[PDB]
Amino acid sequence: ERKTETIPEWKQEEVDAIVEMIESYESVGVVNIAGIPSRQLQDMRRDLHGTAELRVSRNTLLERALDDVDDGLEDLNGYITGQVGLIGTDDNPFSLFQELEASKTPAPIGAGEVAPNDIVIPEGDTGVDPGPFVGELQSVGADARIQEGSIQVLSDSTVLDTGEEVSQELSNVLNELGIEPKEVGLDLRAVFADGVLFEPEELELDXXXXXXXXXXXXXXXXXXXXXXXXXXXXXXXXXXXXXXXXXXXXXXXX
Amino acid sequence: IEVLVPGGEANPGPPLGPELTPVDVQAVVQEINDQTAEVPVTVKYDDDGSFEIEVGVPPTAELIKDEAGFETGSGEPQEDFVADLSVDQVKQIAEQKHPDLLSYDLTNAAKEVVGTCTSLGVTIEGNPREFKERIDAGEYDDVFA
RNA sequence: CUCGAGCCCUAGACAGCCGGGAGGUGAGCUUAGAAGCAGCUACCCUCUAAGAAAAGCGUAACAGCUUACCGGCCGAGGUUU
Ligand SMILES: [Cl-]
Repeated sequence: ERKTETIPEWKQEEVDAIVEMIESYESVGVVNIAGIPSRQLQDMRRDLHGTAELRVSRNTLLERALDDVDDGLEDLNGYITGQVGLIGTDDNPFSLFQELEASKTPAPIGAGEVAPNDIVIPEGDTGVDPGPFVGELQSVGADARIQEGSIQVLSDSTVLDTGEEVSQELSNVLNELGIEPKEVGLDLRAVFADGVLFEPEELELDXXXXXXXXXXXXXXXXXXXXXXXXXXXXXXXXXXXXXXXXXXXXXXXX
Repeated sequence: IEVLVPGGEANPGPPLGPELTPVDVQAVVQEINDQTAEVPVTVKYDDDGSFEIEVGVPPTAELIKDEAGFETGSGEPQEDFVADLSVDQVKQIAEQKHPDLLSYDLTNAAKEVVGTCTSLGVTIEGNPREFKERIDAGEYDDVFA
């Protein structure tokens, strides 16, 4: 049979560490890792920490750990395939699927790819050094003119936007310019709350419509405030502007 | 012309004053006054209201020069010594660059600083190499913690 | 073609393909500049699933291409002798 003889030590230690992480953070979930560069992933882990913690390992070692637990955490296994990693937090599930968006994926766009974002190069002064850089921008986008201190960028217009890929040389002048125009992100495949698992597709919808119903409720009170024949605080200007106003509707009107 | 200049002084002449005239003048003088003098920085164009700036943070190897004295590093590190750098001085260099380091606190940030200090033969007390053990044993906690 | 021995492997090996190979930092010294990679010495430290103070190309020097190292896809043997 193709199983090994003795399970290697580090595989055992890692399953323990993963279980340890899982034990804390009363809300736990699996997300993506998508594809994402190291420095960018660090900066996702480097945002304040202290809210959620990202735990990466082999999908099999994450799946071992969920089987050691599982009073609730078994069903989290069907959501583990692909590149993927564990997340856990003391925070709420609904606030969990947010803040993941916070400072995510600058995405430098290596050559050979199509980005849904705008690759437009702006106008300003970079001026690395007088040289082929003047001609480097010429073979891609709006010309670079050298004015009195160094090379500069003239036109603020677009080079490429969407529907095709990036030039190889552009990718290198986008790297020299320090341009990262793409958005991918760290997804969330599922999460476990108290007794139940939350799939992002259902019940996880989000904020304007809440801020739309929340202002509609405050306007619901001020609409009934002066019709109460009562006295209010901020609604005190109700009668103040109705003093000399509606009085003429019973006098001047008819 | 561009906007940038070293120094921890106030308004070091021609890069700043001449270019900034309408309508902002000298209102940016507060930002570049940082103690170390050098702090090369870059000022972004702004609206008429105030100004906008960012602070470029100097390298770590050169950050320990302005503390430990003579700037020549060790020819043979962990052999010849510069020599010394005080322990609380390292605390200062560590709080200096927050984003330039990946650490979540001063404790680990210090380790990187002293990490580099091995290369220059900085010999913080007895030797830069012993530092990780010492600080992991909670030696210097009075400083950091 | 046959007979052994060791090691690795469904806690997913071997190969391939995809993704990631990060920050202090362009380590110090040398040098006009010596940026993993002319040379001498050291070879620490963080973030990590993991990533050398760089194993090999490459540059006038930086680009740039890989190797180490980690994750995924795949699934049954692989590898040394
Ligand atoms: Cl995937």
